[PDB]
Amino acid sequence: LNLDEFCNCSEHIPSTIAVVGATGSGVSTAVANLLGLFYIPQVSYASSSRLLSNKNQFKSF
Amino acid sequence: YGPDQRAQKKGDIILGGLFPIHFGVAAKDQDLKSRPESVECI
Amino acid sequence: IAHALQDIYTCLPGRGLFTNGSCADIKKVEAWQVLKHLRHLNFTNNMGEQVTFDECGDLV
Ligand SMILES: O=C(O)[C@@H]1Cc2c([nH]c3ccccc23)CN1
Ligand SMILES: *[C@@H]1O[C@H](CO)[C@@H](O)[C@H](O)[C@H]1NC(C)=O
Ligand SMILES: [Ca+2]
Repeated sequence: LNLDEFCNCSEHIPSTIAVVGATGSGVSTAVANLLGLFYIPQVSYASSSRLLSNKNQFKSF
Repeated sequence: YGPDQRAQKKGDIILGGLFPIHFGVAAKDQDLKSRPESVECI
Repeated sequence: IAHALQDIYTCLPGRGLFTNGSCADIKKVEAWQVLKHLRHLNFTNNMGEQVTFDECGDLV
């Protein structure tokens, strides 16, 4: 919605349904911002910071 | 966004801006039964 | 992720997680539906343990 104009992307670009990552908690937070912007689930394997338990910010983590 | 929710002016060099016009966002919870929609700040 | 997709794929017509018990279509599945199914996930590991996530998405 942020752009009034219309953007174009080639159909060859696929749609990611979920993401596996990442290792660092700061990296996971930065990724989680954009991913939860679009409600894309993200499942981490090494990030263990408690700050990523807050669901008022990280909707899909 | 929308004409009522943005301040635009054309020029040679464009500067961005980010200001809080609302103190906080909606407290409505999400159950993901339907497609999530845009949230409205209150 | 695969088990959430499978739970989508085997949805009974009147037991879906969505409005009025509606189910998703696995041919045109969307990210938020997979997130919904991950929030209510419960499956068994290869070694034989149960894997669920809490209200915050944690596995202890
Ligand atoms: O949150 C974090 O950044 C750490 C990173 C991390 C953990 N365990 C590891 C093993 C190997 C390499 C990196 C890690 C625990 N979570
Ligand atoms: C998950 O499924 C197992 C069956 O293997 C059951 O015993 C357990 O109570 C279930 N847990 C939840 C939270 O539904
Ligand atoms: Ca990393």
